[PDB]
Amino acid sequence: TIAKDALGNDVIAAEWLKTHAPGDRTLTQGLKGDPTYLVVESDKTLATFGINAVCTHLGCVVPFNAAENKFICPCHGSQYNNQGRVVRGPAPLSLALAHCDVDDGKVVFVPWTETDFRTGEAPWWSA
Ligand code: FES
Repeated sequence: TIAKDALGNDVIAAEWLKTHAPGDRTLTQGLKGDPTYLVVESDKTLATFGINAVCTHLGCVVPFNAAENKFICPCHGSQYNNQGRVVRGPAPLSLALAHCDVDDGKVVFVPWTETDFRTGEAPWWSA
């Protein structure tokens, strides 16, 4: 699915990288409309995966805390590292992933069913 920014515009990779500083984590509309983080890597390239921002506890949207490099849920305090791996409950699972690719200049999110690269476990979201 083509990623859309907060204003409803398709995310055009080359343009996104001009206005989003390296290390940036900004929410976009991802698979099934779920808020998904598009991340600009250290070397000024888009990360190859998107992080679904829907908390695994009750579904609040988790913001990124740049100071601590953690996504911290304002609803009940669940914490996740910078790759979305769960670090503190009540959420029992890591934030879901999506593959991030570019098609005809547009950023597209695609389902992630391969091994959860963060732990070696099968993705819990793809069954
Ligand atoms: S909805 Fe995220 S801590 Fe409960």
